[PDB]
Amino acid sequence: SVVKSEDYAFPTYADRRDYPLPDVAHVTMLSASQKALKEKEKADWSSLSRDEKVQLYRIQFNESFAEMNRGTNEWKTVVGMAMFFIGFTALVLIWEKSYVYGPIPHTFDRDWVAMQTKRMLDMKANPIQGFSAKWDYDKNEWKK
Amino acid sequence: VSAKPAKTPTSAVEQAVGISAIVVGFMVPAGWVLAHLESYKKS
Amino acid sequence: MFINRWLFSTNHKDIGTLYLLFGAWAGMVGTALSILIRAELGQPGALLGDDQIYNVIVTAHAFVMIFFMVMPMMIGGFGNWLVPLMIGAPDMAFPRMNNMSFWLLPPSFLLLLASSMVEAGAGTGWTVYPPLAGNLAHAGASVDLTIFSLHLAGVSSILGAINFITTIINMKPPAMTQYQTPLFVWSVLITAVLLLLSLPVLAAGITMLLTDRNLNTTFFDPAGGGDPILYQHLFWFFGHPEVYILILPGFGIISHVVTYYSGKKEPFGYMGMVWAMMSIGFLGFIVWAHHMFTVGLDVDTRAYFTSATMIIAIPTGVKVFSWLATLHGGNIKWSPAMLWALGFIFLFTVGGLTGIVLSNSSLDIVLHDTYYVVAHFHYVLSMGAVFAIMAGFVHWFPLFSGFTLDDTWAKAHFAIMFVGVNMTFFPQHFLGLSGMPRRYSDYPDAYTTWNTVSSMGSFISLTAVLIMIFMIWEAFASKREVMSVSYASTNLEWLHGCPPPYHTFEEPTYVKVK
Amino acid sequence: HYEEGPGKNLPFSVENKWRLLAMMTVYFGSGFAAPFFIVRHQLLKK
Amino acid sequence: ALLPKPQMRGLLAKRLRVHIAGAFIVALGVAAAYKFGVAEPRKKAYAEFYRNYDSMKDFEEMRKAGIFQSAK
Amino acid sequence: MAYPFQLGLQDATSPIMEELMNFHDHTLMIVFLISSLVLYIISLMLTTKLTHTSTMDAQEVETIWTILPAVILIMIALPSLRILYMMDEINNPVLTVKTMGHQWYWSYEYTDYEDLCFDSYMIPTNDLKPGELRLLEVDNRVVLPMELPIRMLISSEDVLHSWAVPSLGLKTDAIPGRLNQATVTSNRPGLFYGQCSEICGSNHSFMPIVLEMVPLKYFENWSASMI
Amino acid sequence: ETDEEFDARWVTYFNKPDIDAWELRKGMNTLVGYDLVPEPKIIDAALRACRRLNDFASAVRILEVVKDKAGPHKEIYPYVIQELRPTLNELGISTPEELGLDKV
Amino acid sequence: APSFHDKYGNAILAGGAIFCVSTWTYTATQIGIEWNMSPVGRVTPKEWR
Amino acid sequence: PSISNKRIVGCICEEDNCTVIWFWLHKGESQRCPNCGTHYKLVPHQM
Ligand code: HEA
Ligand code: HEA
Ligand code: CUA
Ligand SMILES: [Cu+2]
Ligand SMILES: [Mg+2]
Ligand code: NA
Ligand SMILES: [Zn+2]
Repeated sequence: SVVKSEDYAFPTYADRRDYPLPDVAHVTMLSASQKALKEKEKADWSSLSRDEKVQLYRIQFNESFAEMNRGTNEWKTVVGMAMFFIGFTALVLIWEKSYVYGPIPHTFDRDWVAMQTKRMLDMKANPIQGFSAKWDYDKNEWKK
Repeated sequence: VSAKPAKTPTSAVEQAVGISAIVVGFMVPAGWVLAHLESYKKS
Repeated sequence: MFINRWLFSTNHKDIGTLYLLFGAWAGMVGTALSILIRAELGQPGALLGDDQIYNVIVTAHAFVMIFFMVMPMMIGGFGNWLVPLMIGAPDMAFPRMNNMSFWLLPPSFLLLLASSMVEAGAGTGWTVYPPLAGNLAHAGASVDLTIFSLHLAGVSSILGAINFITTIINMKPPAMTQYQTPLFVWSVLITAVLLLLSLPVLAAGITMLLTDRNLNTTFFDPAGGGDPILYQHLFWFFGHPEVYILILPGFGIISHVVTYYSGKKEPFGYMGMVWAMMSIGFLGFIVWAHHMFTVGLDVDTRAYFTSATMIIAIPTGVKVFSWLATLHGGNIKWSPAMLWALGFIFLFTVGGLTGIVLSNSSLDIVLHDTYYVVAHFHYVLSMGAVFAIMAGFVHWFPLFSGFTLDDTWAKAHFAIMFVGVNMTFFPQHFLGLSGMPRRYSDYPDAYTTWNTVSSMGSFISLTAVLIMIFMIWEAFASKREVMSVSYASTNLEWLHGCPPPYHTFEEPTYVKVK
Repeated sequence: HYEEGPGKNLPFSVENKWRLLAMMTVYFGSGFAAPFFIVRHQLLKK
Repeated sequence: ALLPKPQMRGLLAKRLRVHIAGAFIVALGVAAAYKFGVAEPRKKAYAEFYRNYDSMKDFEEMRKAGIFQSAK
Repeated sequence: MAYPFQLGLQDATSPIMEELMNFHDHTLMIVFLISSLVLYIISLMLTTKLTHTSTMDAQEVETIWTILPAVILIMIALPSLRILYMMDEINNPVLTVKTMGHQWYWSYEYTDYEDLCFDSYMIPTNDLKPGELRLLEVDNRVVLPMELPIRMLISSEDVLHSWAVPSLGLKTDAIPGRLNQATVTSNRPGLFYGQCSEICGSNHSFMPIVLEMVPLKYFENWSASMI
Repeated sequence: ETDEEFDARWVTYFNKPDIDAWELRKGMNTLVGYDLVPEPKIIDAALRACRRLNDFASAVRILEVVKDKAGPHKEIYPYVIQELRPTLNELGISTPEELGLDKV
Repeated sequence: APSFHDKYGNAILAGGAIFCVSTWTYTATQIGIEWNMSPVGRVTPKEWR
Repeated sequence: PSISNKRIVGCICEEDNCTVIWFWLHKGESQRCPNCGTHYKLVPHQM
């Protein structure tokens, strides 16, 4: 049952379109019906039907090139468990916001934000394009 | 690299308790330290 | 028996496995340190009180994951695991010295941890700029332990570099010349050359700093004739060669990953790649004053150094163009190592190009010591060399251990890591352009929002590293061995089997007669 | 002679999955939890 | 009926030729998009700001409230 | 002087740093062009169906591959040196101001004539006047005039500070034993903010620099009535 | 280079009578790496070489490596099979669309 | 053979997508943190001395 | 020559080449480098 330890040293089967004809057959040991199949291979070809053709292809090499490169759907599961784990990270953010952090500084209050925004607009903080360029100084309201 | 199948199988439930054990073992000392720093500041 | 294998080791594979273990340990240490640093910049506050301990944490982050994650894992682990296996050598030329370098690493880690342990703390940044690191602003035993940690890491890196150079040049088959080795061997050739031609300046500068702190000299005290810009010159003369140490075996790993899974028997423009890498290793020594465009240099010096910075910019572009042209019409198979490689190419490209934006001295006048710099190098290091090392580890983990990682779990790890590190390091461009300086525990309100966004992105990356342990546990939860390896003819390291035995190349390789 | 094979070129025990999970989680958790203990000790010291 | 001979030598080369032409025109389009969006709008903002500008009236407009420490 | 969701640079007052913005926009063109180019190539040639794994020719594309990045970097570097050699011209210093970076605070010296120096501390958060800012307020502001080339001569006592204002495009490292000369020109009056850009210990995040620039008649009425 | 001497040396290589499956195997493996869907005379030579030592399976793999090299456009293989058709009814070989190898 | 992906891809898109959008609008809106939103447009500035 | 019945054989089979074609060679009949055509026969009589 156990193959000898020089399995890497022996020529091994491989299925890819870069290397479409591998050096070794897929099924190395042949059964007696497959021995009769091989001597029927030695005979003429035009007297041989479709079902032993497809079983001949399946016992010589592993699978056909049209369906080995089909679209397997693992990217769906990958992105699904991805956003599942961004969700678990969000739960970590819930816990770490509830327990670890203390209060925000008092400058984040709405009245303090209003007075400091009035200060920014009063001293013309970067008033060309950055912040005070959206505030009209005539109508005293934001630009619309 | 083509891989042989698993000599020991792994079902869903032991994977689930393994990832749960890993996350709780990683987060219980870190969350133990970060859960309370008022005691470490001697406040 | 256990001590005679894992403590008294004299073969490169076991020693390299021990670098994988120690580098993974230091990677989780620095990951936790980064979790703290992003942990109180999510909400503006003195969560740790004084920011002296914050600078201690930042310095610990920088030191442990520069000298204790990336250099051990990359240089030691991948060199000791791959360089004898690619070139056909049975072992290294000096195995006991390699073992001494490896076993010198954990005392350096211990002294760095003890440097963080002392109540003054070595909170002085990755650069050790005196006399903030002197005996008046940091009056304690901590930064002396930091200096001795750097001594031990530098001596270990120098011994490893000596062994690497002599085992590439001398331990090679006879009719194989220097231009038939794989490109990772060239990467560690120029890398070990730059280690051995950079680390003596660092060792001399930190010996000078130790003598300034303790033996009352005045190399860096201007009150006795010194100059701190001498330390800046010496430190960055070491440092940018050390920067290209941190990036060049990443280039070698990325080149092997890109030419492997694409089906290419030969990477495109091998002589061009080799010329570009020697050009980087030759131009790395004349560029260092780009770190000192705000110190007060002469304007002709600054013009020369930005010109030489564009001259070091061109061969990196040659390398990235040769990568995109060795992808040329290949049978691409979407292993996760290609996902790491594409992430490397795009994000290292944008980080390096923001470096080119920072290269011009006139703009570097206003964009110095801001988070634009942090975004540039955190792109390049923190995900270029990082995705190169996960590409290498995920690729060679069947070779290293024997079992395989799950492809779905590894691609999910790539997705969670990609989203996390991009969310962490994208908005700090706008933070640095707005004018937020580095090494700040607390910021004004206007820099809040991007900070908060980046901080929670760091938590996403935290989830990523959890999956790392899980999927490697999944390998040892499955014991699924390999059938075989594709493209085994053009790579010698895969050809002794997964994993290779203790004594490989008992009878060495046979070379073509010609 | 030394022992070579899958899992036998590692210092840690491989054959039991659950003790491997326990030892890897305590090893990586100790590595993760070391700087937290360092920063809490400098918080306690000052 | 009968099918003619199709293109059969080096179609990936023709694909990369028409696509590097497309890459060049989309790089120029991205650069011109950033141009027309930001760059001369910024210089136009500077030009519209500075030509109808004086320091004295702007100074008086700031110092009505009393933000400055050098005027009371 | 920052504002929330700011993506670009701090808006212009000095001509030197608005020319820096023009060069910054030009190199932003360059990085957008080549990043979109490598993005299009990456999203393109990973999305093909054909294969070609032959021993292809090598030495037939290197002439463009060598000269074209050199051409892009030389059109990058021509405005670089063009504006680099314009911040160091023949100075006409109407005013000289020294600063010296004390242990987590600053000092400013106006002693061209009638010696004047002061030490600038920080307003604490719990001592804030309503409407002011956090981590960006100083009791004793730095007063400069407009339309004039003014020099800053910087130094420090022990640790390496850095006098930095990004809105005016000035950043020079305060080093002991070495005073550095940095020119400044302003075209608008106002209050322009900056912070320390070199680490200086256990309060490194807690020194701001504020530049109040006013006309000159208030300089006689201010410096004549300060000491 | 030119294509006439290329195709001439390839049809010289395949049509020799001392071929074996390993030799034609490595020849097809080094022929598939070109940026080129191979002309039907090459496919005649490869099919006769595959016929000379009694293999169905490699011949069907030749037909489907003509298939997947066509890319998105599928006007190649109808012309290819109308140029291959005399060998198809004198050899008894089967196209991959007819014995059930195109389907998943 | 029916693999994991052939229906569980749609299953984990549905579950992970709705779970991620639910917990992220919960952590973006329902907590009560201060995002330091831009005061442009809609908020009013109030006079300070 | 060999001492075992298995050896590394590298083929730099055309002059001034990047890649050496590495393959195991076993006792018995001589098989070639898998892309060029240089034969290789192992003789295990060298101690
Ligand atoms: C591996 C890490 C790494 C790498 C590769 C680089 C690469 C580069 N770095 Fe950087 N750098 C750091 C790590 C790195 N750096 C660190 C860690 C610091 C700060 C240390 C501290 O904190 O004090 C730093 C700091 C730093 C500064 C100082 C900023 C400051 O502190 O004020 C500067 C400015 O000159 C700079 C420049 C560059 C340049 C110009 C490159 C270039 O080599 C990048 C080239 C890369 C490319 C990918 C080129 C893109 C080209 C193409 C895509 C082809 C097309 C091109 C054309 C058509 C022209 N680096
Ligand atoms: C190796 C270099 C490196 C790396 C990877 C990182 C990674 C990160 N860095 Fe770091 N950083 C620096 C080097 C690095 N940094 C330096 C040199 C400084 C300046 C120091 C100074 O001030 O002088 C700095 C500064 C720095 C600051 C400055 C603090 C301040 O200005 O106030 C911040 C905060 O935003 C930060 C954040 C991060 C984050 C969030 C990551 C994240 O990318 C972290 C996530 C990374 C991982 C999770 C790695 C993966 C690890 C594993 C998978 C485990 C290993 C196991 C295997 C590989 C099998 N860094
Ligand atoms: Cu002064 Cu930092
Ligand atoms: Cu540098
Ligand atoms: Mg600086
Ligand atoms: Na904080
Ligand atoms: Zn050969």
